[PDB]
Amino acid sequence: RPLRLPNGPPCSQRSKFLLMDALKLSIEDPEGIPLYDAIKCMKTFFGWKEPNIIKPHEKGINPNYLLTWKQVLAELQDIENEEKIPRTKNMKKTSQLKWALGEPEPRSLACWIQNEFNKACELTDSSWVELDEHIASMRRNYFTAEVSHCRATEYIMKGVYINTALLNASCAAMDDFQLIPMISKCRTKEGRRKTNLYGFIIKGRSHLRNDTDVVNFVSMEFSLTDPRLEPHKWEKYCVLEIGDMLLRTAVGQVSRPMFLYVRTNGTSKIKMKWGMEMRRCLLQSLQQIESMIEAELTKEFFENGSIGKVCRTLLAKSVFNSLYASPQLEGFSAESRKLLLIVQALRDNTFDLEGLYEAIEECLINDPWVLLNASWFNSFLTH
Repeated sequence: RPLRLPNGPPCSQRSKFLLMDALKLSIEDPEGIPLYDAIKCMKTFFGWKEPNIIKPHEKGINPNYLLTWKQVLAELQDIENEEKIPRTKNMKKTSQLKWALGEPEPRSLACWIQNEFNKACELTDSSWVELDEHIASMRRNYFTAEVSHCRATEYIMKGVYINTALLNASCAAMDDFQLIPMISKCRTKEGRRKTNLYGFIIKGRSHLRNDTDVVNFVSMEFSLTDPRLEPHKWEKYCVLEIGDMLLRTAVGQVSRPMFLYVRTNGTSKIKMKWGMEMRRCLLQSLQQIESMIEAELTKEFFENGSIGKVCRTLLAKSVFNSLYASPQLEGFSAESRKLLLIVQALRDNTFDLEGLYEAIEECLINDPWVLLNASWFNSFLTH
């Protein structure tokens, strides 16, 4: 029997930062202080204009999201009028920030999450990580050659950076609404080092005494994605239009609007610690590959369907497990693992299985990643 997926409106984005829809402002061969870098990145864009709301947050105070972005711009203009750029910027505690910083309906699967996953498996033009017995050695280098440019690896480094920055600011600046650039770094195909700005978050108060204590934040992320194409994906966001980008195409130059995706969010101490640990995804998926290799001859696997895609696909699954971590995901994977073994055991053809299905399917509510894996599971069943 196939798994029963819930009915309801399309599921919506719930990651801590944009994935496929992200947009970088970058500077090449920059130099180390986040705020400094962020400003220089901002200055590379000249299409800025008066911001306006173009897709409202249905459940939020929309003017507050717009005032917040205007405030970020204003305080950035201030710290450029200062003699020396400060090491960090604590935002004025305005009414819009105080509100923004806070001071289960079933959903159907929509195609955007499979699309996200597909994007995560792809190669990018940039290298996102450098290579840090001898049989175990050759494997680490070949594997790394295959995933260092992978988009999922960008997500890892992006996630490590923002969780490190947020966790540190949470400890060092507990009562400040600190402004925190979202940054990553990479190397181009020609070897040039590049610094990337995705946007900003602003932290709320953060006396994180326990691992489960939550710090609130508001995230502000650049994008060229028009949210009106997939409104359901963006139910948690206010989207602003903030500039115009002149884009060079083989058809000519095209003007496209730049958007800012804004939402309020929160994360706990322990999720941030896991966030800092996302490079484990590289190791964890390398081990799965070695398990396949040690079932037979290392040079043969990586020199001779294709090994590159298998690496990147395992990495993306691992990365997406981290990005979309949840009790439901843990419930689904632990339980569906049991059904799989039982079904696979029928290569030979607590009582019944009615109980097992209930355990699996009650994990299937509204989480897009869990729902997608369910859809994958059904394909495995229906074959």
